[PDB]
Amino acid sequence: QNPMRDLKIEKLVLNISVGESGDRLTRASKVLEQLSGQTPVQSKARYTVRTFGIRRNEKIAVHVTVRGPKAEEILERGLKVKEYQLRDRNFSATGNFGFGIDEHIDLGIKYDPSIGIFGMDFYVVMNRPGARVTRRKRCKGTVGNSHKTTKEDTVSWFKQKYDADVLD
Amino acid sequence: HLSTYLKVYKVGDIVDIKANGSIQKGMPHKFYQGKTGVVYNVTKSSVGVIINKMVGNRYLEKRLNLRVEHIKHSKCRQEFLERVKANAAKRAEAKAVQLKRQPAQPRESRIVSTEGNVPQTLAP
Amino acid sequence: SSAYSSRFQTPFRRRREGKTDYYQRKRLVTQHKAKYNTPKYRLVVRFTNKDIICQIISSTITGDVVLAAAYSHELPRYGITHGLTNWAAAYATGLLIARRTLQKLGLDFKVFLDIGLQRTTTGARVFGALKGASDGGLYVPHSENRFPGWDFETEEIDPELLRSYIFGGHVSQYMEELADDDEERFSELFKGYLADDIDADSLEDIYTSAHEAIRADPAFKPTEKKFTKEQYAAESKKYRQTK
Amino acid sequence: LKALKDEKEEARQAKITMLKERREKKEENERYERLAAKMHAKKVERMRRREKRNKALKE
RNA sequence: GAGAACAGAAAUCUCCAGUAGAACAAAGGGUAAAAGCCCCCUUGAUUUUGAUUUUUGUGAAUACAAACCAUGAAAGU
RNA sequence: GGUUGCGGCCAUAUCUACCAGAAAGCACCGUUUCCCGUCCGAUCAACUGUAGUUAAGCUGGUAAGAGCCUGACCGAGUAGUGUAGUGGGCAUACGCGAAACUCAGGUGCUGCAAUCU
Repeated sequence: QNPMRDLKIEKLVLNISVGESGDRLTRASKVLEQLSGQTPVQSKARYTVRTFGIRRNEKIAVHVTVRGPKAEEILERGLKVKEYQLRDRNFSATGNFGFGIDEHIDLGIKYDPSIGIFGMDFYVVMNRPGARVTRRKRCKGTVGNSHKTTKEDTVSWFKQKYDADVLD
Repeated sequence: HLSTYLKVYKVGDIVDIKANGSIQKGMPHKFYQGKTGVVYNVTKSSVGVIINKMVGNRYLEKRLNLRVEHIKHSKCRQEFLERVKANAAKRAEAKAVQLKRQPAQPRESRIVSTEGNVPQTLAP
Repeated sequence: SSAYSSRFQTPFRRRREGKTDYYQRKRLVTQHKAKYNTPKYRLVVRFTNKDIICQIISSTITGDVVLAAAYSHELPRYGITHGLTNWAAAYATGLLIARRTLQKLGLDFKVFLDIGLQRTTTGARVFGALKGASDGGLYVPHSENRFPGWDFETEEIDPELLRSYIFGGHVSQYMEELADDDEERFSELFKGYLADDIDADSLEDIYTSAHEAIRADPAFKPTEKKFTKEQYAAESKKYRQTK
Repeated sequence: LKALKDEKEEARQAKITMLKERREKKEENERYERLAAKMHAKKVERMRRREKRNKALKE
């Protein structure tokens, strides 16, 4: 029985990790900006590595978060690229799931060699009503075991809506 | 420990010094620890305390200021005041004694019975 | 594990629940203490869903004491059934508790506001209750900064705007806009208001209503308390477990 | 005499064996936990070795 | 720890555990809605009057009142 | 007796697993014009308690559970120790006197105000 113990989507984070910093980052900027409607966030490097070719504080990625109907709409238009076929993995233990796409032009947006091509990673966090207890300030607490999301519940919800497969 | 702040300290009261590690401010006096002194003046933030410190073979008088967090009320005079009040009551009853203290006296005569307690003899 | 549990140091119970902040509490309760007894009084405002709380507390090693306490459920008696948690309603509750305490002290004193955990934001209902109390006449220290309509771009304030907020102007203009733009959300969010058919001038007059009423009798007409103690106790013990 | 002393020492030996059994079950599962933790620690410090990571400075 | 295209042990993203094992000028005390990181505003690291401890010489720290000030809604600092 | 708010003492309260919770409240939850802040009304800010839920949180019981606390004619008058002797080659005499461990028992107590079938 599930009157309020459903499994709604909470949010989707779309991320673009670039090998270099500059107008390439600004272009990936622009891509996620146009896809979401809102302004994205530029993420810097934590530490220098010198084999990936970067340094501390270099602005080496850009990402964005989306909540609401927009999130699942973009999710479906992206999963069309993966044609509704994920793996047994790509589902976390705690009940979240994500994938990655090359050739972002495979959802609506055209080639436009003005800018080039980028790939991006979708990650999608799931929950139920009542997550506010671990997110508010006053009254903070944690959620019970029975109400915890899980890989099995998410995979069943996914073999349900979007009507997909597991592929191994 | 908030009960270490709702603690009135009037001039005259006696207090022990026991500074806790949890407050870096005003950690006083390395060997003024477990030592007792009465309070002479009080300000905000503050209490006065005087101690008789001995140097050579005379007791000189060191006055000091301390945060309230380190000081503590002394239970030094509890039995003294209890005995004084009981002495007033006993003096009133006499007016209507050995109110003084006395060490442990030799226990007096008595009788020990054998009803169900027969003595149990034994050996090494 | 065993070692981690043993080396664990638990905080205070009231902190383990997200209920108090001893950092702020000590700065509040701690006195000058050159002056000895001089009990320090603090007005405690709290917001739950469906209800507001305003109290005036002294604290002592007994743990604390409540000389005066009011809530928003009293305001139906004073002329408003609706919107108990809003800005104007908390303002009314603050004026109520202020006139109450001033009556009991017989003067018409100095009380320090407790914010709790709520964030300090321009246009907050805690500052609405502050203005209600200062209305009532208790001298609390404050600044005109955080009242609404404070133009963040400079150091000035418009009194007419927070006057409208006291009278319930934002809810009224939103009522008007949502009404002349739609009726789905209107019928959903204003069912009692819809059955009552109240006006903007209306609702301002009702708040004036209630203001004069609390100025008339702030003496805490208490609840009627049906089904006295033993009834409640036995019926609750029917459903209380026991070892 | 041989009758008496052997039931008394046998009861005491039963107590001894129960004590020993109990202590050894507890320390056995404790040892298993610590050993798995040790192996996990060794496996993670095996892959951390590939990272250059001068521990001193700030990187 | 689990999880996400190129991306691997370390590039960025998300979730769970995590009393401190991190940081605060290397096995130690103290600090977790902080004494830590980020953000907002400032530059009380300011003058005058006396008091205490370390110490007869000062300096150091300490509390204490009046002013000019900063800060926060405030208690207060 | 239940609950809410403010607290005191700060694990007998904490951790883990399961279960129950009529009513009351609390809480999730509904919405985003304004006050406000967010990459993102998720947090924070505001509005109506209306759409609806005890699923969660919270409260209480349960476990030859972990830990935490109390006690022991528990250890034990033991170890250790002050004093004396032309005592032996460490005991005796007058005296003081533990802790760990083990075992047993327990698993929050309370103040102020308000409120509830």
